[PDB]
Amino acid sequence: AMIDKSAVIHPSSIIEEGAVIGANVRIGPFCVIGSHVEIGEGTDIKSHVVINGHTRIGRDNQIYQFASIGEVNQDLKYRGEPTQVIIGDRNLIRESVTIHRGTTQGGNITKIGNDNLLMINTHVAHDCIIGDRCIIANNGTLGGHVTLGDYVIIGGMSAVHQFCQIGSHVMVGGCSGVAQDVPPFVIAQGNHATPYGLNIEGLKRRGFAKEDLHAIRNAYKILYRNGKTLEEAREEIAQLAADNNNQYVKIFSDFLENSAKSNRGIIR
Amino acid sequence: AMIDKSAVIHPSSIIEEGAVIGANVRIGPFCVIGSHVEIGEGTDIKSHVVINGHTRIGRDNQIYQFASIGEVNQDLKYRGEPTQVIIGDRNLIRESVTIHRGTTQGGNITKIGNDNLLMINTHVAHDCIIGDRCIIANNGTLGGHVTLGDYVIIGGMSAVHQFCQIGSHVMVGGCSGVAQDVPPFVIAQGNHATPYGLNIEGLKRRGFAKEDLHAIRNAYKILYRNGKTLEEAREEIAQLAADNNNQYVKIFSDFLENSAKSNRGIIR
Amino acid sequence: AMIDKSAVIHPSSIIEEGAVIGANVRIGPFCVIGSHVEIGEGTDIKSHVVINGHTRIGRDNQIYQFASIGEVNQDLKYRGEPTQVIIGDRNLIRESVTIHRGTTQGGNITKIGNDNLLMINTHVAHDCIIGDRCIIANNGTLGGHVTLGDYVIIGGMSAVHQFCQIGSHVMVGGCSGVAQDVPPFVIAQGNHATPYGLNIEGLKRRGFAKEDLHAIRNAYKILYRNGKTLEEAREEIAQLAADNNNQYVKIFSDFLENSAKSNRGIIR
Ligand SMILES: O=[P-]([O-])[O-]
Repeated sequence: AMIDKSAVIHPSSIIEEGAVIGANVRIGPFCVIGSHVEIGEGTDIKSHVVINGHTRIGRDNQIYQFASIGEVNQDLKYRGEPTQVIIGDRNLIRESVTIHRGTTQGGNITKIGNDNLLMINTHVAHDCIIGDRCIIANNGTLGGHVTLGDYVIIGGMSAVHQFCQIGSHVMVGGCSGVAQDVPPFVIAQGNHATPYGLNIEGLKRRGFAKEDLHAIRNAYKILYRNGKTLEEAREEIAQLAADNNNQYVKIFSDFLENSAKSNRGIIR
Repeated sequence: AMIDKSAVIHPSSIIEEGAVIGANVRIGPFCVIGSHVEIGEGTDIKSHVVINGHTRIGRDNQIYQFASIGEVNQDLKYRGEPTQVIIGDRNLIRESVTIHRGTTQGGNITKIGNDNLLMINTHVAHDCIIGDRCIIANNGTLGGHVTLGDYVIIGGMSAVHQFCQIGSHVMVGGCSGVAQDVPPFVIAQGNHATPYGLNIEGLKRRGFAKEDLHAIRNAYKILYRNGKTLEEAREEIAQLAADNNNQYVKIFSDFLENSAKSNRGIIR
Repeated sequence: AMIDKSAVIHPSSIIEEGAVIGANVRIGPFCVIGSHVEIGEGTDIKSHVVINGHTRIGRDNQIYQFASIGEVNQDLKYRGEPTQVIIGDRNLIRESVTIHRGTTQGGNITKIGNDNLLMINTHVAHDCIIGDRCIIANNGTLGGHVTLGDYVIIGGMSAVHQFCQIGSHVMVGGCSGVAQDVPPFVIAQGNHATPYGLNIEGLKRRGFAKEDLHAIRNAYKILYRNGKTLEEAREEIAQLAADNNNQYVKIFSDFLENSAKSNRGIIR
């Protein structure tokens, strides 16, 4: 009925009545799909996969064996509310990845964008927000309410503490504990993680203009290397966004203005 | 015969003859339950769960997908003896948790008390002892013969080496390696882990009176921050428990006396 | 039919036409075995195991539940070529281990020898080579193209960066990140991992004579404890193996010469 006739579902799998399976979807054996799951066109699901909850999965995703998507979260305040997982298009979700449903107190939604790679045993906790083209290496873990920007790389066996915000194009080294906000374009390394410079080797593969590197490093220099306080290093970078009007300096500025709304602070 | 009438087992799951299944038990699809397994009343077991060995599971437990309970341990000295896993009541056992059976050389039993939370990918090795109301965050690992007191918190991606004793109300930070014994009420962080004062945030969360806090803190000053040796600190703390009859100073000295029977020592 | 008649396969498992299964093989329920898999005599495969790709498994292996062997690797330059996994005899492959197929760019093969122990959640990436009698503790991770000699120990929650070479009889401590090559017989620990003398307990457990220990201790001092550059020590170490003809100094020397053909260097 609600299963598209072009979908290929292995007979051994259990598809709960009410699940929406799009065109050209493939589902392997020994899967369990909940009655509120929606799976977009072209998505490929291997064997031994569990998908439940109010979960929306987009187009052309690949979900490998022993993955768990949309499951009850690990927050002790969750009370069975119809919270959601929302996954975009063309994501790679490897073996034993866990993506838990959100909480009402945290915004109701755990959200993942497009073109992401979640390696083996990646955990995405309740109410996380992952942008586009991110990579979380093996055993990576995001705490509750964690926000990732675009083109973020989380190294292997690294954890981001709850509520922390990771700016776009950040690289977190392997075996690193992130306990504060990480401004965009910077390398985070250590336990707890500290700024290790800019992600220059990564920004160059993205195709950044040479004099856009200098504008970004100026904001990094003002924030970390000029010996100024948070508010004073924030006034200067915000002034550069209006005088020189560099799109990356404004992004680097927008992050610090949003991090000022909370008592987390930034890594230093 | 041994399966209660009110239990609901999914027809795809495999239950060997001899498995004792209590009332109001729910077993999801694609499970394997061994012939020497006992499931207490009200326990909920999701899909894709493996439970074998001589395993006793109490009441109102929740065991999520891809968990393994009672399986052959990773000790090379084990030779197939009918050793046991014992799990208490109201435990939350999340995805991909492994709980292995004991060894005859270690005491024959891997034991877990009540009201514990074992997060995703938690490992409990052979002959471990876990008390009540403990929390092991994602990827936490207990080596063989490890003992956890009550209300212990092990941070994410942390490891307790074999035979080590973790006192009650201890908080182990994330990505920390515990190599020696941790006295009760203490925060331990690092690899190898070192003490960082009292777990004041946990104690005030559990309704500790202000007099009990200053009593425990004084016992901490005697142990670490007074220059007195381990033998001298044990003498004074034992004299405090006998004179003042404080229930938590007693727990503090008792741990030190039991740790004195071994050569590991305490963290410092 | 290439399934041997003495093999015992649970009817719920999916054995695709083309899989070759030797005599006395046992396969538990809910397994998926691909059409290009070969399984050798006496090998025990528990439940919920996925084995696919062009994968040859030797004799008397023990593969536990939720393991994945031969799956598409995480290298984003891979393009579905028929690459291989080769696993030797008498290996212990614990729960949720992942072993990925090779890449055409890196030698086409992921290879594992005999008598190895891969503990829970071990990851063996594409094109890795593991020798004999190695132990990888819980949550250990080998990046792409990593080589392990014989009798190697990787501590729990430790990661070996891609292309790095680990010499024989090395013990990598728990929660360590190996970013360069590790000469044989060396204890490596830290993040990044640095050398801390010889694996004396490992060598003595394997019956190393004291004359062998003194020669290895002597080769260690030349490389690390005499201020000699890499070119100097490598030439002097190669002179010791030619003169004294100590079989372990030669292994020590051969590793340094093979590592010199690359630019990763050695830990220090
Ligand atoms: O990096 P992991 O040992 O905390």
